[PDB]
Amino acid sequence: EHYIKHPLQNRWALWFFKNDKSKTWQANLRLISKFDTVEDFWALYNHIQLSSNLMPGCDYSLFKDGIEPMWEDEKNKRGGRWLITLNKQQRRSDLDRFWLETLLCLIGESFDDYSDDVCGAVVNVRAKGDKIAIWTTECENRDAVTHIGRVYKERLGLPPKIVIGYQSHADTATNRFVV
Amino acid sequence: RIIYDRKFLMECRN
Ligand SMILES: C[n+]1cn([C@@H]2O[C@H](COP(=O)(O)OP(=O)(O)O)[C@@H](O)[C@H]2O)c2nc(N)[nH]c(=O)c21
Repeated sequence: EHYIKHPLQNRWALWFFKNDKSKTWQANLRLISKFDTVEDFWALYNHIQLSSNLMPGCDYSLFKDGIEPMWEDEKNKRGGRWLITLNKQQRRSDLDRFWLETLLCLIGESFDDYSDDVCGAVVNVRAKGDKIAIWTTECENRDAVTHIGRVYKERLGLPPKIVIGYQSHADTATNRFVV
Repeated sequence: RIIYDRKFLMECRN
């Protein structure tokens, strides 16, 4: 309306996961905060601990308001994601870098109308290696999934061929595309 | 639709 802060296309929610051993996986999802302007985004990001400092078994998740960072959500069950793989040795030099860029593609609606298909993103820190992915609503939407992946790989700056794949959440639970 | 540039988003931290 009057631009004292710059509005975002969507309100986003940042989630935290702690690899607990006495609750259902779904019960351990913990919400950090929600925001809907660019300035509020930066105040949260700048304050909370960076991804590279997450203890193994924990995650960060950024999803559109109302979509829980889990497969069962109605917006994720038929979807899937583009996955970026990182060995543990890249944690202090690449993880945060790739995470922030991922976050900027989301709040900035970087995939044109195809950003509507985006649900959120997740970064996983594991002793065996780390992961960063963007979740889309329909692994059946070829044109949207494809476009999302092209731009994303370009935004990350990944070499001509690191080759990143897209798998449906269903498979992961029990590549449909590459770029 | 509200779209923002990589550069503009970076400028908004100030
Ligand atoms: C993302 N996710 C992970 N899990 C559970 O968490 C386990 C850990 O999977 P992960 O955290 O995605 O990666 P990791 O195996 O390298 O640690 C999965 O095998 C499931 O038991 C999940 N379980 C449910 N019900 N829903 C989810 O969305 C979901």
